Amino acid sequence: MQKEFRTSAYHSRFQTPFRRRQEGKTDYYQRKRLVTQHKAKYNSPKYRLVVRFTNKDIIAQIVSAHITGDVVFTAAYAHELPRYGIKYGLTNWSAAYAVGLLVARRALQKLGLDETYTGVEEVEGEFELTEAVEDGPRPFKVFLDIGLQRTTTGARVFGVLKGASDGGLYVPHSPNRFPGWDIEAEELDAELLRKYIFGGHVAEYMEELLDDDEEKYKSIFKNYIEEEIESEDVEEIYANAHEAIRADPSFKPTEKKFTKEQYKAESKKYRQQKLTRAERQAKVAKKIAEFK
Amino acid sequence: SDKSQNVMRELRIEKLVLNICVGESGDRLTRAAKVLEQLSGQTPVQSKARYTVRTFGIRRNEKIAVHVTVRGPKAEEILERGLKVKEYQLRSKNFSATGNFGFGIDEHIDLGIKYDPSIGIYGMDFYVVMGRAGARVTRRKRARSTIGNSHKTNKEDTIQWFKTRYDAEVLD
Amino acid sequence: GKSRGYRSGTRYAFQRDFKKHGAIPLSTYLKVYKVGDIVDIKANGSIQKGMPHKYYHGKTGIVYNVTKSSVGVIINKVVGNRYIEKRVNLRVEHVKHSACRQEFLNRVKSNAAKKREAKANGETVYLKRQAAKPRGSRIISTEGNIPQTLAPVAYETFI
Amino acid sequence: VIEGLRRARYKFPGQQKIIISKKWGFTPLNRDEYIAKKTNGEVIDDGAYVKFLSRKGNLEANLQQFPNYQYS
RNA sequence: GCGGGGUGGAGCAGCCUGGUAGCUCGUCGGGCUCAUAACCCGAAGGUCGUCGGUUCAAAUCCGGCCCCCGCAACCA
RNA sequence: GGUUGCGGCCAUAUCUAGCAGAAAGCACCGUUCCCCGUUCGAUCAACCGUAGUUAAGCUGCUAAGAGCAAUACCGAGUAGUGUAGUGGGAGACCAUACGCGAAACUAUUGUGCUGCAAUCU
RNA sequence: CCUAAGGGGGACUCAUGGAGAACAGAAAUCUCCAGUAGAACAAAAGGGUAAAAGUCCCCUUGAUUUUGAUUUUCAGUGUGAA
RNA sequence: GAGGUAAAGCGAAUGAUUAGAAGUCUUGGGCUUAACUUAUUCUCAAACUUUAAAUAUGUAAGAAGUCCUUGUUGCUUAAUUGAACGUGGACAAUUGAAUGAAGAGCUUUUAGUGGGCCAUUUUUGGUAAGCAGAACUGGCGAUGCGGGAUGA
Ligand SMILES: CN[C@@H]1[C@@H](O)[C@@H](O[C@@H]2[C@@H](O)[C@H](O[C@H]3O[C@H]([C@@H](C)O)[C@@H](O)[C@H](O)[C@H]3N)[C@@H](N)C[C@H]2N)OC[C@]1(C)O
Repeated sequence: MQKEFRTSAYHSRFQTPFRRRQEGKTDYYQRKRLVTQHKAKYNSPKYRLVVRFTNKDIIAQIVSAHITGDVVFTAAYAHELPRYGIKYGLTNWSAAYAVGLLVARRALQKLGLDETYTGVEEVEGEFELTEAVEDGPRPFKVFLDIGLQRTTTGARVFGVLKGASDGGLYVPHSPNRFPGWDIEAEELDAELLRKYIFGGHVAEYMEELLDDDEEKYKSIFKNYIEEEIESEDVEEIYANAHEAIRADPSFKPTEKKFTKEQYKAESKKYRQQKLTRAERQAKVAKKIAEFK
Repeated sequence: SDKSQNVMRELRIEKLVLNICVGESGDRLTRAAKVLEQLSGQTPVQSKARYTVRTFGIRRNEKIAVHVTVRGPKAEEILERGLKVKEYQLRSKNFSATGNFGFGIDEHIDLGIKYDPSIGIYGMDFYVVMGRAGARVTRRKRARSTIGNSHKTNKEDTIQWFKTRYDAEVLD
Repeated sequence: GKSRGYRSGTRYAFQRDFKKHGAIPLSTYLKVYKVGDIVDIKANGSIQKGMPHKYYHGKTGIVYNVTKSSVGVIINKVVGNRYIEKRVNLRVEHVKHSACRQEFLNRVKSNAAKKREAKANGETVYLKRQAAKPRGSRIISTEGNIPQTLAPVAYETFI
Repeated sequence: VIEGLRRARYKFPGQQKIIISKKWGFTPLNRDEYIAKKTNGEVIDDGAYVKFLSRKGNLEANLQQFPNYQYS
């Protein structure tokens, strides 16, 4: 009774979206506004903090855009945190702060801005932008890129923001999306934010769930029990991690159990082959013959 | 593994939506909102008319109906009370092609709601939405996609699941 | 009456190409323009700001000014018995580098390289381009290529 | 038919010709080509017109459509 | 080249300014008279010429068509 | 070579129907004290990586597949067109000389390439 | 003609069709699926636009101040507009 | 580089349009007239279009250029990054296609004119017109001369 919609004209006149738009990964509106540079600032690139959250990892890459593709300046991953003393909760707000701090420190170390622009060592949770030093280089300026993730107050992307800003990068931002902002009274509750930086909310959950349902605590916090880390022992974990990151932020790759040749050799055993023309023709001819 | 017996293909209720389309506003729509708020334990939301029909005594952007969506244990409890009121009696017509179904109740007081002359009697509509694990891929913001054909729900499998789990009859 | 508005007669010139609608690919915004570059003007119908007039659509000029989001291009326009220098502000979506210039710079580089080679080698090289000359003499074999005779064919109808 | 078209010519302005076509009916094939297609089972009736075999597309559908086709 | 109209059965309003179709006569039911007329008590009847558009909403505003009525068509 | 994050060009990348996927990654997946958002913890927010699964997403393979792309003794030097004649023809129009030159149609082939960074049985 | 129908941000996806749900039927409301825009964007027509330029929500007044450069119409005068 | 006219196309979008065939009756009058769907079929568009010429059209082919080193700045960069203009050094007649060039450039001042008309091609209104109106070019007007008998 109704027309068959999937016609060959519908497919012929269909304009496919950009490949990364149809994978639902790039917002090109936001990307245009982020990347485009003042034309009187001729070849000086704009820099982005890409912050991406998978189910098990946190990615922080400092990226500048080019015609043939984006170029990574430095990158930091949450799976590097076991080297700095954080083993569990690698998608926390606190791990997010640690990753931001790590990428900021690695960037400043690679750029030579270590002695100048140390950052904020005595972390108290106060909104603070990195300020330039007189008669000297301006701070490394990057712009936060959260991609498709929604802006909410108390979101982990702004935890990475806070870490990168405290590492000494200059990242423009306002404090009204940190955990602790009061909309009715527009001030930042700095104690609550500093609690979030040092894992305090996780420790509060540990205390409450131990006092209420020790079986649920047993299941959820099993890793902490195995290491016998109690709720009082978390702030030191994150503080020691911050100290270790600030002491040595150099990148160390995970040593490869095989080289690229072995890796390519092993996976090719599980790639299917394309049929050649002779083979598809043979299949067609046999399918005609069998049909009688 | 490529198996249909996998634990991730098991059907279950996504949501129940309670619908009362009283055709107008006033004390009737307020009362219907109150009865939904009691039955669901959740505040319901009014729906406006999308345009004006003089046969229906209805006006564009004028409050008429009220609905609430319910999911979780509450959804299945209200579902089984509704099927009791139906006496576990549904038809193959009730089941949609995609794999949902619903029915109609002429009185909430049949479900076990204490009768109140302040509120009275209101007919109601039930509609459950089926689904499997991984329906998030069509709902999330990032990397949204579609569900593969063998994972999709459908009429026949939903009738099977209903007859099995609820031990009812689907009068074909 | 007659109508001579700003965008009159631009029904097709300002349309987007077939299956080329929508967002601008970011390579447009990453190109770098300098004063003295030669650029081609092409109005993009989806960017209503900083557009050329229809006269400058398809013209080529010199960049003389660079601002936040746009360049200033110098065009020569015939008005009666002389040209007038025109100055147009164009957002970078409507502008593109000209390719013939990059080819000419390639030739300048190659020519310097060749002259340096000849200098350091003790000979002289002629560096002016030349138009195609008449062909020289040649001898054609008939090995496997005996001349084949063709004749005009008779009229036929195919109705 | 030629005489019928001859009479109808007088109703028009200008000059017109009556041409006998080499082709089979209203089809775009010569008589011999239509016979050669017919004997290979590549044509079916579509009422007043016919349909021709395409060696492109879904093989099973094409083979159902023209059961008499003699693949060579 | 024009300007005015089309609305219960009839003649007429409501159009100007979009939200309920009004007046007189007429029709139908009952009463009064031996019956009629007058009179008395009650009821029906036009989607507004048609085809569309605009609008939340059209008899109402706009366009095309049909039927009606008339105005004007001069200087040689 | 697989995979992920950010991309460039933006269907050879799309679409339909089947099949297969080791490791890692990605993913689905559990939970609601906390920041946060909803009629609804479905989306969004946070927490656990702990209880489960390659079912789906994703990737690759298949189809005389649809679409797309490319090529050609394909049609066709055809349609059209610049220049010329005191060319032809009542005329509509047509040929010739010096030049340019399609689209449909027909046939065959192909079905992403790639930059940076990290990671992997 | 518009205090938004101007400015910024966010979230969402439109016309239409199919299959379902008491009253409820072709048109009331709810659910899912398909859907390149076949909708919408004050007003003519054309162009443009889909994680938007459309719809909804939040905050606003850049519809502000100072005078210069430029484009169209063009005499390269004015006015209007940009 | 730009273009959307000629041509072409419509079993490609929009709009127009001839004929059957097969399905769905669930959609309406009475074995089926009609709608609808599917694959076909004939014919079209100044205010339709995927494609798309020929002619016409924009720009470049260096000395005001290229290369090396490093000066200025209150602009710009995280920066010793750049931007613009430079100092000093290198490249000299093939100084970077052809053909031509009673030379190039600059200024003042003032006349007449501001009814046009014709021919080939393109083209609009009109039955058409030695009619009315546009485009490019060449002419007549302003021009005699040989030819078309005669004739802007
Ligand atoms: C290919 N297209 C052609 C186009 O080339 C042109 O053709 C002319 C033609 O019209 C000329 O012919 C024209 O002019 C001559 C005479 C006055 O010169 C007349 O005799 C003739 O009637 C007239 N048609 C002919 N002499 C040259 C072709 N190139 O004009 C006609 C056309 C069909 O458009």
